[PDB]
Amino acid sequence: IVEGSDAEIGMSPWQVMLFRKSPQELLCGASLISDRWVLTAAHCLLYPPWDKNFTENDLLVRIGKHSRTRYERNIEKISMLEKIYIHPRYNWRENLDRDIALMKLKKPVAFSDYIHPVCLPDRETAASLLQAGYKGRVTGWGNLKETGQPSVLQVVNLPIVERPVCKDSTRIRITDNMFCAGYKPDEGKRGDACEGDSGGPFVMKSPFNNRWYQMGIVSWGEGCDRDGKYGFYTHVFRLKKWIQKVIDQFG
Amino acid sequence: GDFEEIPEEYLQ
Amino acid sequence: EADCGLRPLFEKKSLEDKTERELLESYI
Ligand SMILES: C[n+]1ccc(CNC(=O)[C@@H]2CCCN2C(=O)[C@H](N)Cc2ccccc2)cc1
Ligand SMILES: *[C@@H]1O[C@H](CO)[C@@H](O)[C@H](O)[C@H]1NC(C)=O
Ligand code: NA
Ligand code: NA
Repeated sequence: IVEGSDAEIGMSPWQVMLFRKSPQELLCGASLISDRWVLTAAHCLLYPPWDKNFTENDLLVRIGKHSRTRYERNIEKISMLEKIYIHPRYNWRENLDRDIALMKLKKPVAFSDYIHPVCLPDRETAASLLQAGYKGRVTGWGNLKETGQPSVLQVVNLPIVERPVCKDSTRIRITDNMFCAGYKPDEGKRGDACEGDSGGPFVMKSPFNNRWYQMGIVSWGEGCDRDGKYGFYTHVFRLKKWIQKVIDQFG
Repeated sequence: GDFEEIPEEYLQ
Repeated sequence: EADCGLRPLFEKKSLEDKTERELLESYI
């Protein structure tokens, strides 16, 4: 996260760290959506241009974390993966269209003050909140700058950007399965996700029921926090039918 | 690299 | 979950975090 701040304790209890077993290292962010399911970006698990193709046994998920590097004894919980599900039409060849994946845990994680699931949006909540100018919140342990790494979880609030502005900021083909967020050059404020924040949640707090909803997944960006560029996020609601199908079919 | 070792149980 | 999106250390105890008001103010 570039130009963010340290998270408060328990501020993002759905935050998940995807952790490589060997060598031991941060791979990505992710989010907890129930006691057995974790949501992330497909490119965290599968990206052939970078020779990335992880299997279940390559990875762990670490839940309830604040510190990036410390083993947070008595606070974080570490889970093994039963199965990875990547969207069948995830487009790694071109533009990361449908950049979404689910991971089923081997056993349920116990909820605590530091571990708690985020909501997924219904159609109405999505329609109400996914509007240009409305701000969401992005969290992660990724790079603090494009070209280093934070001691603890970072947070930044960013406004959703009008689709034509998103489109006009890049040569990459944008789709309805993406939205973009960030400040314009003239707005003064700044901030963005960066390498290592991939897979983490873009959340909004509904003013109707005061619950946090995950509207986006950190997906892609050209550089980090560049003037005139924006961060791109997987549109969670647009892909929720797939999410529900996987969970319904596989538990 | 700069990560504290995690308990061996999780790496089994 | 029926309890999704309600944080134990914030919503559950009616405490606000330091910047959530920034989000609310944008929801015009
Ligand atoms: C602002 N920002 C947000 C998220 C990220 C993390 N995501 C990434 O680094 C992703 C993974 C593959 C390449 N990539 C990128 O963001 C590429 N820089 C741009 C790209 C987009 C779509 C297809 C190919 C290349 C990086 C920067
Ligand atoms: C990735 O890994 C799976 C199984 O390990 C393999 O079948 C597949 O062909 C690989 N490449 C992909 C999915 O692009
Ligand atoms: Na364009
Ligand atoms: Na920017």
